[PDB]
Amino acid sequence: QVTLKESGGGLVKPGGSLRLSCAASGFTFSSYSMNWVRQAPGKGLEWVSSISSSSSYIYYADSVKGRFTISRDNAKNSLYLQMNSLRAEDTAVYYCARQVGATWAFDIWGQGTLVTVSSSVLTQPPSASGTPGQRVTISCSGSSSNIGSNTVNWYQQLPGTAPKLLIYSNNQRPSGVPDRFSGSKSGTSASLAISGLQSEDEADYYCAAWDDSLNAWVFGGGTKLTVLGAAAENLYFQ
Repeated sequence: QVTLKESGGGLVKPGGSLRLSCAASGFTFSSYSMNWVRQAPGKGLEWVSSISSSSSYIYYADSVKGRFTISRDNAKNSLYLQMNSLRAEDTAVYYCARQVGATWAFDIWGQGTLVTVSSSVLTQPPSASGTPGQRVTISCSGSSSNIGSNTVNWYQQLPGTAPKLLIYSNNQRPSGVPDRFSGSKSGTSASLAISGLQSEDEADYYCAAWDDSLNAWVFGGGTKLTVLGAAAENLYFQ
């Protein structure tokens, strides 16, 4: 059973500190780069930090540089995030995610831990909709330094759950993702097409790519896909 389990969240006053932990089980933890990704309510996924398998290479989002420190203890199968100078804007569910070596896709996500602090470079449409059976395509616009230099990943987030990897390496599907989902990339843009739309596809979809100029991951703001009513099969005139 390959799992990630976060802990350490809670209610903290602005300016306070908190240390998060993420316990890995069911795989060789020391073989993988690891990430922290957070999300505020009704907002998009925001990448926070990553650390290489042997800790040599660390990266931070500009929003947290100097305040947060990532670390790991391979002997304890644990990832950590020491958070200092917390602000209301840091309130979010914090997820840890495992990164695949060859593709950089975040293939396993934890369940999240809630941090409450109280007393997007990629462009995606905020909304998309279709009726069951229609094909819906959503785009993700970037630039030379991100989509123009690296592969695109897509994540599906069913309402109130952790994201899951949907597409990696621009157009590849992990096991379990149906062939109704397909990814494409052209120039500095990418798209996700969902053929034969089903009610179960109602979710938020996020594109992500590494940005060579920022030395950080960039996530799109997310597209909320609504699956509308089936639409009249039978009409009547009198």
